[PDB]
Amino acid sequence: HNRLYFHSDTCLPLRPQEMEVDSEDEKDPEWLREKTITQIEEFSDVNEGEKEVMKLWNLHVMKHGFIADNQMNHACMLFVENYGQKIIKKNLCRNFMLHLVSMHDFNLISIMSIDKAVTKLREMQ
Amino acid sequence: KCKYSFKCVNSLKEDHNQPLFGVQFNWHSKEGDPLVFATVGSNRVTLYECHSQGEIRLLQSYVDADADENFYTCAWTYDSNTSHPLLAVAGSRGIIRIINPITMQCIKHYVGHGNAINELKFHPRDPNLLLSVSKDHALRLWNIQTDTLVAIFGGVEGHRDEVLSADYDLLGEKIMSCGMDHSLKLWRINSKRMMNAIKESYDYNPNKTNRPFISQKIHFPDFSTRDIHRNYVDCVRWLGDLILSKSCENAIVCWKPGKMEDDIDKIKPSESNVTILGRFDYSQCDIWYMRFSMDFWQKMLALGNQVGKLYVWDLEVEDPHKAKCTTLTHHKCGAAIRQTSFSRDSSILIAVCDDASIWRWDRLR
Amino acid sequence: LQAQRKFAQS
Amino acid sequence: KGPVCWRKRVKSEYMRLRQLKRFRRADEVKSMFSSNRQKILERTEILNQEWKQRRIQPVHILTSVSSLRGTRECSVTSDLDFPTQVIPLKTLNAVASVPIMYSWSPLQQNFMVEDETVLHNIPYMGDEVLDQDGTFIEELIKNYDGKVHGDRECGFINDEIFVELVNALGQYNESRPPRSDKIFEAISSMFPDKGTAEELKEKYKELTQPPECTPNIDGPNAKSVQREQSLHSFHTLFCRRCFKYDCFLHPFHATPNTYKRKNTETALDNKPCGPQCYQHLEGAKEFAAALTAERIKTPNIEPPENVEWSGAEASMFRVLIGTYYDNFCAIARLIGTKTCRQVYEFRVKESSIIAPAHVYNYQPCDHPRQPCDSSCPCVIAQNFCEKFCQCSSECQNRFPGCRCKAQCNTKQCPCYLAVRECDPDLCLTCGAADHWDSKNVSCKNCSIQRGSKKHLLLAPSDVAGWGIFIKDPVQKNEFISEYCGEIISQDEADRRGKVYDKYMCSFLFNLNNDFVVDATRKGNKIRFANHSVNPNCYAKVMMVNGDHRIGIFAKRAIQTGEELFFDYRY
Ligand SMILES: COC1=CC(C)=NC(=O)C1CNC(=O)c1c(C)n([C@H](C)C2CCN(CC(C)(F)F)CC2)c2ccccc12
Ligand SMILES: [Zn+2]
Ligand SMILES: [Zn+2]
Ligand SMILES: [Zn+2]
Ligand SMILES: [Zn+2]
Ligand SMILES: [Zn+2]
Ligand SMILES: [Zn+2]
Ligand SMILES: [Zn+2]
Ligand SMILES: [Zn+2]
Repeated sequence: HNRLYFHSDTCLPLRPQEMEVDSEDEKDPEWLREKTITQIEEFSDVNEGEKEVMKLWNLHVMKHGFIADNQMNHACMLFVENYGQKIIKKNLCRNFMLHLVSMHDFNLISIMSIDKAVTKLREMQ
Repeated sequence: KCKYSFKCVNSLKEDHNQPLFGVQFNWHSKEGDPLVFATVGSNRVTLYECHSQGEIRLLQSYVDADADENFYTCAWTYDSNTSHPLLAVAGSRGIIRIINPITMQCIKHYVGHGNAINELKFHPRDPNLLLSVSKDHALRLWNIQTDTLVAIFGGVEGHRDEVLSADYDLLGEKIMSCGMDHSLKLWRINSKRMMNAIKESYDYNPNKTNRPFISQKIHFPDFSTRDIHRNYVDCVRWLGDLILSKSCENAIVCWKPGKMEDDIDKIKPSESNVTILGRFDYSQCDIWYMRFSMDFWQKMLALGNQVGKLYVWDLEVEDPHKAKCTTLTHHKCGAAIRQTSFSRDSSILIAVCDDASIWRWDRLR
Repeated sequence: LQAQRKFAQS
Repeated sequence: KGPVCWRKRVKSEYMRLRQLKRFRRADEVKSMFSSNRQKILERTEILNQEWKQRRIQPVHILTSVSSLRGTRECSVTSDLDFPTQVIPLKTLNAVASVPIMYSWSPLQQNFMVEDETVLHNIPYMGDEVLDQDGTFIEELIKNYDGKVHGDRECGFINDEIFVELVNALGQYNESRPPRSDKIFEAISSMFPDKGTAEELKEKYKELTQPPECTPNIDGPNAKSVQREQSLHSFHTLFCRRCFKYDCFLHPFHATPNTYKRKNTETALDNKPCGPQCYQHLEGAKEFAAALTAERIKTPNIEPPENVEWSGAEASMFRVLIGTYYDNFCAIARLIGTKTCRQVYEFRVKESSIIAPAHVYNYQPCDHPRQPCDSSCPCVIAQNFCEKFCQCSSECQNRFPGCRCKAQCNTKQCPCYLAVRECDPDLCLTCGAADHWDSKNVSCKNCSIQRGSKKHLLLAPSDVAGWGIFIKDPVQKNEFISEYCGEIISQDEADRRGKVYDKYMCSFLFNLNNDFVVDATRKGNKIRFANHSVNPNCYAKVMMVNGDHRIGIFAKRAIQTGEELFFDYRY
């Protein structure tokens, strides 16, 4: 056509066959995930514990990109349909409930979701 | 007293008059062949062969057809198929050229870097693993067999201004790098992520797949510190598991990550401690871009200062140092001595200066 | 106190 | 006590400590060096052994075929009196250079970044410049109070060495403080790049190592702990606005009536449990609802069953009775290890046991009983109260939604007209609330929140350095992308600004009075949109869900492959 395009991430040139750009649905910046993970661990005074449940959550909403309060019920649902496998594994089912209560306190979830989410977590056990 | 004694057996000068920023002995040459070295300066790279005794034969030289280019550093490797040597040169244009001095042609070029390359390095164990550090704030690890960029060591906890030096450790398990932000940074390459990224880079072929190779962008180092040095850190080397690094505080400092006891591979990124073991005091090296080197066996440590004086320390000296360096001047060596390079056998020592001059110092019989 | 130059100086 | 007295005393202690530390270590280091030398020997040996197996045919020189009187040559003169050597000079040919760029991390939404009170780095430009005007190097340092890492008198400092300097300075001093307030001044003034004094005191606090941790509820040392301590970690650290713990966007914490809920709803009758319920002898529902009706103001004949409560369970009850309010059918079901009956008895036992005893950036308000009046932060800031405010449902200062039928890209929409994107909880009618994964939608005033940008392509600029090119063609006023970056205080912008002023290009774009966006260190692709006075784009800052977010739209219909520019007004 032609103009020599390049990759934004590595200033190496874009071969004609690669554009076709982009089939990927952008994005989550990789690093943002590691930053949280490390920035949570760094908390002197938070539980071991509470730290890992937060980490799992923060990753969940980063993956999914939740904008609105009305989403959060659906987001509490999805959190167990995906990460609820690895919650049981770590013995965090009680901190997860503590999270549900916090989320309920912030006014984001109906009380009808706290029982319905802990139902789906114990139904897979 | 001191060790080890040398005598200036020759000196010579290139025709351009611009500074020789980089000088490198070819350590890849099989024993009982002639000891070779290369120099970079102006827009050129020159190759010289030592001969017994004093005589330095001029072998080859190469000029970048772009007038403006200016090579800053070179590093030797080999083609493990055809058994050729391969010199790598890089400079101000941010472009790495690969010369093959048996075909006498630039067989490869990589043009991904944003700004200049201040140092090039090759993996001790892998003759295809080139590591370019830069003024663009990222280090770049390349697989020169596959024309692939493996890894870019910069971003969030990457460097904040120019990256001026880096060294692979003796086994090729980790990079310790440094630069203008005052900061030394430690980047492992034995981890699953990197070792995988290395493997898949070999398997990458551009006629086999419409995708590009997915170059791991590493944003985080395995350690960092700014408490050692107080201005730009210009040269850093791995003495086994300790760090030799110089800023312009009139010393090369021998330090380690963590506390006295803490082992290097058991250090965690968050580690906030370092420990100063010793300092190799020199005088009158106030400018930056003043490198040292050591010999293959790491028994001697040589820094050429800015007033033409070469300082050589012994690394079989237990305790500081403190005392005492073997200082060697000449009455026609004035200019700043950018970089020293021992021959493989520690017989010869080369040095190169700002005034295009090259100084050959050989050892006791 | 001071800032670093690559070249000295004459 | 003297101001310079403390410094001299800090100086001579430091000087002493460094010496007596050096001689102790000097013993250990010799061992470490010997040990390290042992590691060298091995690893060098391994490479050397590898070197034997290589045969590298090195050192070949070539004169022939004879010089055709076309090539230039390279001479090298000798102080040995061996004649000057001459070689023709090999031309390493054509390579296109890439434009200059500095490395930067990619972002999707912006990133709050703390101010840095000392510039850790002095920018090398100055050799070709030859220190002119050297005034710039002074005035650059003045913005940082004259503080650069590492500008001191003192030659070194480390953490293990630092804590001993505070402890040897507390020993030195009658006593005790027990940790002084005066001395942190003296050890900062000696170390500008480590100060202020405040920062060193907090650094000393992190270093000397755990209350108020509540330990693991899922764990072996789970204590019986009150509701607010069991949840202290979550309330204090959760972000209401973006839904993360320790978010990268919003630095102010909970408010704290954000994490108090309206107590209703509903308090409804629901029986049986069933069947082993809290029943049915006077005191079941009666004394339950009574105890909380006795607890709000400002039976039980059967002997209570015998079960034992672990530290987890007791906390978990307490945390549930807060949010479930006497619904022991629910609580028992939730606690899972007790029954409706036993919860009620433990409540009863617990009721009887004693306790021991110009535009501004939006930041929600929360004055619980009293209205959003001329003393409300928001109305002082001349900003609406948002959903995140903890005022009345019907505060008069809250932005309402839009009722729009559809697109809402004209002045008739109240959101568009306020320079706001819709609110996906309020704008229920246009479809800023509608199906999510389907990220293109009927309302076309939600694109920033949704990150729904056009495909942009990177190549060198047809004016200078780098520029950015839109793949897919787009119409007038249509959304191209958000300009993303770091978020920083007008101060920290003024420090970085001054340094970018010398490089004759800045990537700062002014967000509001309190904040600037800095795409320099980290940003996203649209940052490569160049400055052209006659541009093909414009840059509208908008208000989106409390965050002010930049919006880059077209100013004109644009053909495929066109290079994007916008005027930089600031
Ligand atoms: C912003 O990206 C670009 C857009 C356009 C239109 N043309 C371009 O060349 C680029 C790429 N430029 C850069 O990344 C540069 C960037 C990001 N800057 C800013 C001023 C950097 C320059 C280096 N300093 C170093 C520091 C940390 F300040 F010490 C940090 C700020 C440059 C200054 C001069 C030349 C190039 C840049
Ligand atoms: Zn937030
Ligand atoms: Zn019941
Ligand atoms: Zn209000
Ligand atoms: Zn209010
Ligand atoms: Zn308000
Ligand atoms: Zn509307
Ligand atoms: Zn609306
Ligand atoms: Zn709308």
